[PDB]
Amino acid sequence: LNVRPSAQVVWPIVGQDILNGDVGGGFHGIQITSGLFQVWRGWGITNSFQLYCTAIGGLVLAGLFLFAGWFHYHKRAPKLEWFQNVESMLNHHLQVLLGCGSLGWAG
Amino acid sequence: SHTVKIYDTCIGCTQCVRACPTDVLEMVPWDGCKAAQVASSPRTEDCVGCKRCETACPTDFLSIRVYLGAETTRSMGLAY
Amino acid sequence: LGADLTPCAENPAFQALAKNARNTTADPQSGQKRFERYSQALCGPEGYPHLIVDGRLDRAGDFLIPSILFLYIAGWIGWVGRAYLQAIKKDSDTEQKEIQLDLGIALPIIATGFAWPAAAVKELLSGELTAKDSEITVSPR
Amino acid sequence: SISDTQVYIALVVALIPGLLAWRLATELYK
Amino acid sequence: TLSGKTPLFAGSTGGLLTKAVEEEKYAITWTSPKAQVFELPTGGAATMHEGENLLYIARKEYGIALGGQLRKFKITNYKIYRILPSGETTFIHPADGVFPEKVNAGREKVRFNARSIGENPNPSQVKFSGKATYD
Amino acid sequence: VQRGSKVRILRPESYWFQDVGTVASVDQSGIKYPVIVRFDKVNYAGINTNNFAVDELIEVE
Amino acid sequence: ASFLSSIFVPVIGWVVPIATFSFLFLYIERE
Amino acid sequence: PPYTFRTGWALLLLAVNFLVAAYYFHIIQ
Amino acid sequence: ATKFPKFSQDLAQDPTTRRIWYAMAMGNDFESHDGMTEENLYQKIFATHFGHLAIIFLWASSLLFHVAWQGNFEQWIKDPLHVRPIAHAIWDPHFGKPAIEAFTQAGANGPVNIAYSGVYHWWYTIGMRTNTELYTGSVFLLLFASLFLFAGWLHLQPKFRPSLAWFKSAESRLNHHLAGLFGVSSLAWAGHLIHVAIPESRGQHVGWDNFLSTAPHPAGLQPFFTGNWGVYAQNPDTAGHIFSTSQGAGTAILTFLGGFHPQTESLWLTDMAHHHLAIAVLFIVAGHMYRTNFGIGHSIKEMMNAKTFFGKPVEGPFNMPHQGIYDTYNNSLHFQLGWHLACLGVVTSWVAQHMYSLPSYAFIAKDYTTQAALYTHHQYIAIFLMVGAFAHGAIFLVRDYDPEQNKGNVLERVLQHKEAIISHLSWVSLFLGFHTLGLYVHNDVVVAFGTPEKQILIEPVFAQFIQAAHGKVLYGLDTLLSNPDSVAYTAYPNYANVWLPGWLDAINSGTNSLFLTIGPGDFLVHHAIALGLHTTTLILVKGALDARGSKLMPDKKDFGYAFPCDGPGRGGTCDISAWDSFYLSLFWALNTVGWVTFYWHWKHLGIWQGNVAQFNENSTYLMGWFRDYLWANSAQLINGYNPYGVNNLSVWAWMFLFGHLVWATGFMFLISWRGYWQELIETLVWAHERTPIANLVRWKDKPVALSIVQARVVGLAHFTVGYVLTYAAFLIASTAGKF
Ligand code: CLA
Ligand code: CLA
Ligand code: CLA
Ligand code: CLA
Ligand code: CLA
Ligand SMILES: CC1=C(/C=C/C(C)=C/C=C/C(C)=C/C=C/C=C(C)/C=C/C=C(C)/C=C/C2=C(C)CCCC2(C)C)C(C)(C)CCC1
Ligand SMILES: CC1=C(/C=C/C(C)=C/C=C/C(C)=C/C=C/C=C(C)/C=C/C=C(C)/C=C/C2=C(C)CCCC2(C)C)C(C)(C)CCC1
Ligand SMILES: CC1=C(/C=C/C(C)=C/C=C/C(C)=C\C=C\C=C(C)\C=C\C=C(C)\C=C\C2=C(C)CCCC2(C)C)C(C)(C)CCC1
Repeated sequence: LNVRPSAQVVWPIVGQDILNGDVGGGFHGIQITSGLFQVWRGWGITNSFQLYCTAIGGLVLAGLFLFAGWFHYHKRAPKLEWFQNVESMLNHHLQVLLGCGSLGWAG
Repeated sequence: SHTVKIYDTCIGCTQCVRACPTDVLEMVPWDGCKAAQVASSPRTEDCVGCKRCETACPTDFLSIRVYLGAETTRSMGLAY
Repeated sequence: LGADLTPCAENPAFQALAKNARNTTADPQSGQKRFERYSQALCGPEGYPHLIVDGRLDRAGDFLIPSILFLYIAGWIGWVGRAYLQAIKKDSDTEQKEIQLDLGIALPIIATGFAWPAAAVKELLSGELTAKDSEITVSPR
Repeated sequence: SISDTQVYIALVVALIPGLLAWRLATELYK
Repeated sequence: TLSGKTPLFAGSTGGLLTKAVEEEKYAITWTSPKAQVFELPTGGAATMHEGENLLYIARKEYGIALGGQLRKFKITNYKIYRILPSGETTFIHPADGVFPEKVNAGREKVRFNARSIGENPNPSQVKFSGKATYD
Repeated sequence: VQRGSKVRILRPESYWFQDVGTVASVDQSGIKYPVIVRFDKVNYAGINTNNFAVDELIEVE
Repeated sequence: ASFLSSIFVPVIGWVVPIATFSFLFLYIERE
Repeated sequence: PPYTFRTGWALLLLAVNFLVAAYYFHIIQ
Repeated sequence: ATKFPKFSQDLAQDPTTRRIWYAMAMGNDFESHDGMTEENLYQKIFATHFGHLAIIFLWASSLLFHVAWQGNFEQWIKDPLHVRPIAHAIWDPHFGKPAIEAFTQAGANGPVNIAYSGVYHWWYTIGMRTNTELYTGSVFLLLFASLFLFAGWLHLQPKFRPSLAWFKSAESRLNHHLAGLFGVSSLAWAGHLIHVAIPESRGQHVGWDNFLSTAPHPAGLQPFFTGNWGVYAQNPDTAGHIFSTSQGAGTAILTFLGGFHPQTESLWLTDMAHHHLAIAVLFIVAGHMYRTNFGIGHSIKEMMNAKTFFGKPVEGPFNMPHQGIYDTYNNSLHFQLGWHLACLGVVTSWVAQHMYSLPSYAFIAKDYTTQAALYTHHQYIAIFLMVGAFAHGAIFLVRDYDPEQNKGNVLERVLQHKEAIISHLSWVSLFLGFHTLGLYVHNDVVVAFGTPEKQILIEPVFAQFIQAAHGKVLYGLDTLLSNPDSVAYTAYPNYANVWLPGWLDAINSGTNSLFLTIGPGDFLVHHAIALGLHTTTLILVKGALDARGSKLMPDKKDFGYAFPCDGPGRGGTCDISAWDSFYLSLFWALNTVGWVTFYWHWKHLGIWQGNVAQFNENSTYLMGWFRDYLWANSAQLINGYNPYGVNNLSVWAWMFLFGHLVWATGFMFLISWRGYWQELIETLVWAHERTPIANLVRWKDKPVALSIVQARVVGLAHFTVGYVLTYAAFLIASTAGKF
């Protein structure tokens, strides 16, 4: 209720450190309005270590996504037949992406 | 109607005639260029003034020019 | 010079501002060091340094010295830029060398750009700086 | 202020350039 | 004089307005080898008949546009007619039966200037005269 | 002027007016603009060739 | 004399526009 | 040309410029 | 084939609504009319000019009549510093009782508009003291308008139509206009000031009844003929003088005091009398220069064509070939109109810059809204005249300019290096723009970061030197008139600086707008104004010098002044016509007058509130302008009406929003272009034809979207009207609200 969410600290240069305002919790930074703190509280994250793990996990997933894109273009590119399975895609995207994602998240 | 004048710099490429969306232009015999044909504008009453013919013309400066004049139903491109 | 200008070290408005001087950088004395430096400038009634740009030698630091330093760096950039353009024009694929820099050609030019004033005078007094008006494309009159 | 009479004179006097403005306008149209 | 059956699915709100009745109307005739789908000048997928097709059109540009599309169907026998409210049908494209991009003997130069465009007079020279600078 | 001769343009409405072009060919006939001149830089239409009369050219090379 | 405002302002507002637009309309459509 | 006329007039204007600057710098009063 | 327009068979045969629009746009372009000859062009133009003069005199009559009838002039005379001048009565049926109460002001019985034109001040200064005098002025001006209307009609009649030779008789008109229209008008006014205004200023009633009996001076014209002229400067009005009363009054008719009348804070009438007398003599002399019908006089054609400087051969005047310039000027009305718009535009700015700093009208310096209105008004007019000058200069080049007749002259040479002129204008614009915006943004960021001592504040030392050279001792420079030792100050030989005591008192008092103290805020904004002037010039000059052609369109002269484009070929040619430079320039002209009037207004608001500090400290960063000028001074304006009620600023509050609406409406015509609208109107035409009862009625003129050029005209108009009304509202409401 009292502390103001802030996750961007400015470097002290050409007087721009003024932007690091008193946001509460003995911390100086730009107050964030993206609602990330309310998201992470909803996720049940209670420490900085859990965020570090999640951040690293993300960088590994971003790496995997880069590889996938290189792999699925340069190395193993699906034929037009594959792409035009709209019934299979809808089945997998409704059941796994949305359905199992929502079941997983309910978990 | 608009006025479409052809100039002696024409090389008879036929690109203006092909470009024209209302068949204003046609190729006529000529001795002036190697192609032995020049653009003509017999049907300027049908000219809408789009200047597609000028965009088509490969000569520097242009060998065809459209001078936008008195606007009529045909020149304004009206279906009403 | 004029319009209630005093030395900043005499202006009460300046000293008032200096006592509450904000630290520009991480250095906690950066706020005080700023007003210590600006004390030698002329301050208006509100106690802000006013710069005098009339070529007064006792105010040479205000505009005259910055001017010389800018003209030397800007002239370097322009000369190096001009040099490279003239260098690539003697090659075949000149347009490709504009969007894709020939560092082999560019870096030596950049290095020798320190001596641009000598090169600019030499080229001005050789008729090699400009082209003839008759040999430059123009519009019909 | 000015009298009601003076206002009525001004209006009647203003018919003169009114008439001549009409005559000039018609002549300029030719 | 205009023979040919109206293509199937020729109906749309992009067709003839009151101009077609009051001022002028255009027709485009063509012989198709086979019944095939084509995009109408003003939207809608119409069907050509095998044989003579007649399509009424508001503007000559519709005819020339459709003509261009018929060329992509390997059809070059299309004829555009202007029709007046008195029922005076006039064959207007191709004017002399040969397409204008092809050279045909008998055609005279119209609006030809025996000079480069740079050699036109100044507007000051033809000031208060009837003639223009491109005459 | 002949094939390969560098020429400056004198046509005032030419994009390349007072610019140097290379003569690509000279049509040996009675046509008014026989000399085909190519240019390094393209005009606003993006073409780099144009026909000129011999009187519109000055051989520089 | 103030009463003249009650005559002139409506005339300049309605009578003059109607008369002017009526005439100009009939003039621009005259064949 | 050697540009004697235009340089002469440019110098005269630049002389006036310097004369007004001499008043500005209190060299002439 | 309809009759209208009578002057164009092309437009008359247009079956669309474009016929009506293009007729309006081309009605006054007499050169473009069908079967127009040069003689008929001049004769129609001359007759029309009588029509325009008449309109000006009917407008002038309206101001007098409405103030005489509905104003509070006689009440305002008695207390000019506290009474509000009334413009006219409000008769609006749409007003509620609260609005009627709100506009019942300045001791009026009904709702009235306060006048901000300064006519009361002007009329009071020049000796008018009664509504009867104002009335007599109005009825005279009706008859004077009437005389010009008749002259206009008469000079169209067969026998009285002047010949073309008569219109081309330049030297005779220059003699008559310099000596007569300027010189005698000036002398006649000097007469008015001496015979009427100055007596009235000294409490002496002088009118048509008694002006022949009452001598302007006790001496009574005897010293004038004997040459003892100094008698007319003896016994000036004292510093104690109370205007329109004998208390502290003098007998002098031609003084030379300098500075201001201390009560009225305006120029001495006896100075203004001697000015107009001196000016008159100089103009009468000047209008004896050109030969007419008596052998004596200069031939301007000979002067232009002269090639010999006392034996020594020269290229022409100042060794510059001016041959054919006389004919160029005399034969092209667009050359003249352009040239005369430039001169009038300069003089209009001149007036604006001088009327605020050197007020001539009693007590107008203290009517802050009127001063603000009058400066903004004339600076806006100046800006239009200046854009017109270049517009008609481009029209001359594209329609009238003969290269063969101007062979080798100054005009041909300017066109020969037009690329060099336009490229250097581009540089000055960019150079000013980058660094001025740079310094503002620098200042705006260092102030934002709580370090306003890091601002780049440049003293305008060269302008301050000029103020000091005019004897403003504030800066402590001690040069020319600020140095009592200087030959300038003393006038070493003659010692006839009799202007100087009064002048130095005026310039060294901080209670007037005579050479206002300037600082870093004044430096940055003068450099913004320079940027403005150079960039407007760049657009207009480029427009003028490329009017006949360019690389992109070499034959542009064949297409005329105004045309939409040359189509999307050659990369695209939108806004390529000379007209499209006029269109683009007016945005910059308006932007520039914006900066000029904002600056004028915010500096003066500080001076008027005795808070120059506000401008001096906040004008160096653009948040200061945004907050302390726009935001701060919008407060009262936007509360003109609210849920709680209305006040007298409700009309300005409504006009303020009206301006914002008309401006924004302009963006539609400027952003969305024709093809979108023509396709939309096609569906509306379809819908009308297909609607079962509506299709009963039919248009005579085919509905079409506005033309490409028309859209730029309509767009630019909405934009301009929006610009003017928005600022007029804000300028007046914000000043009248505070004062
Ligand atoms: C394009 C740029 C963009 C950016 C910069 C953002 C930024 C943000 N989004 Mg938004 N969002 C966007 C587009 C964008 N969004 C689009 C196109 C959608 C429609 C799908 C959303 C839907 C959305 C939701 C529902 C939520 C956000 C939230 C947020 C905020 C927190 C980020 C976070 O870590 O929460 C991560 C997000 C969650 C924990 C919620 C995810 C739940 C959704 C329903 C999952 C859907 C995934 C699915 C595969 C995609 C839809 C497919 C379907 C249409 C077939 C942040 C301000 C959150 C917020 O406002 O925090 C306070 C939030 O709850 N966004
Ligand atoms: C070598 C590069 C170079 C040089 C020597 C010049 C020189 C000039 N320019 Mg040009 N200009 C350039 C690049 C250059 N320009 C580029 C890239 C643009 C596109 C933005 C322009 C756009 C431009 C305009 C619109 C105008 C000028 C004008 C001028 C003249 C006046 C000075 C000025 O206004 O600076 C203007 C400077 C800029 C607009 C920014 C320049 C951008 C960078 C810093 C230059 C490029 C450096 C290059 C990348 C270095 C590579 C070198 C390496 C390969 C070795 C002067 C002849 C003016 C003129 O005509 O005066 C008569 C004028 O109005 N210039
Ligand atoms: C420029 C001058 C002008 C004048 C003098 C008026 C006057 C009036 N308008 Mg306004 N009005 C105008 C311009 C003008 N309008 C414009 C440009 C707009 C568009 C922005 C409007 C939009 C507007 C609206 C929306 C309304 C008014 C209304 C009114 C009336 C309100 C007074 C009332 O409450 O009594 C009551 C008065 C009456 C009920 C009417 C009295 C008799 C009428 C005026 C004429 C009788 C017939 C006449 C003899 C002959 C034919 C009419 C005409 C050819 C003269 C008043 C007559 C209100 C009104 O009452 O409308 C009728 C109303 O609702 N006006
Ligand atoms: C000083 C005298 C003066 C004279 C005698 C002329 C004369 C001429 N001008 Mg020039 N001109 C002038 C000053 C002058 N101008 C100025 C100051 C400018 C800068 C704006 C111009 C810019 C200019 C351009 C760009 C053009 C001309 C053109 C012309 C010619 C045709 C005008 C015409 O027919 O338009 C008819 C009249 C109109 C279209 C008037 C409508 C515009 C007004 C201002 C709308 C105002 C909006 C509205 C009424 C306000 C509403 C209020 C709100 C509260 C609701 C004519 C020879 C044209 C030409 O081709 O020259 C040969 C041309 O293209 N003039
Ligand atoms: C805020 C509005 C705005 C601004 C900033 C400009 C700016 C300019 N106009 Mg434009 N103009 C405008 C509105 C504006 N105009 C409008 C409404 C119209 C009516 C259509 C025009 C019509 C117009 C015409 C007809 C002409 C101009 C010209 C100019 C240039 C004048 C040169 C100069 O003095 O400045 C110097 C340059 C600037 C102030 C540009 C901004 C500099 C930026 C901020 C620096 C950016 C660097 C930064 C690191 C980049 C960050 C971005 C990031 C994504 C990398 C200048 C670039 C003229 C011109 O080109 O002359 C050479 C010209 O002839 N304007
Ligand atoms: C946040 C984040 C993250 C993380 C995440 C996570 C961690 C996730 C997970 C997830 C998960 C963890 C999920 C899962 C899920 C699961 C599911 C979905 C399941 C299902 C199941 C079922 C379906 C079942 C069935 C059955 C059987 C088997 C038998 C009996 C019967 C029944 C039917 C019951 C990352 C790092 C990436 C980074 C970024 C952010
Ligand atoms: C300060 C002073 C002084 C001086 C002053 C002076 C010397 C002034 C100047 C001024 C000036 C010097 C001005 C200017 C102006 C200008 C302008 C403003 C211009 C404009 C123009 C135009 C607009 C043009 C047009 C055209 C064109 C564009 C093209 C062709 C045609 C024509 C030509 C028409 C004295 C010593 C007395 C005293 C003290 C103070
Ligand atoms: C002293 C002073 C001042 C004044 C100044 C002035 C007034 C100046 C002038 C100046 C001037 C009046 C100049 C002009 C010039 C001209 C020209 C004509 C130029 C040209 C140039 C060039 C040609 C260059 C080139 C280059 C280079 C060198 C390098 C880079 C590249 C380039 C190529 C760009 C002031 C107050 C501000 C400040 C203080 C001191």
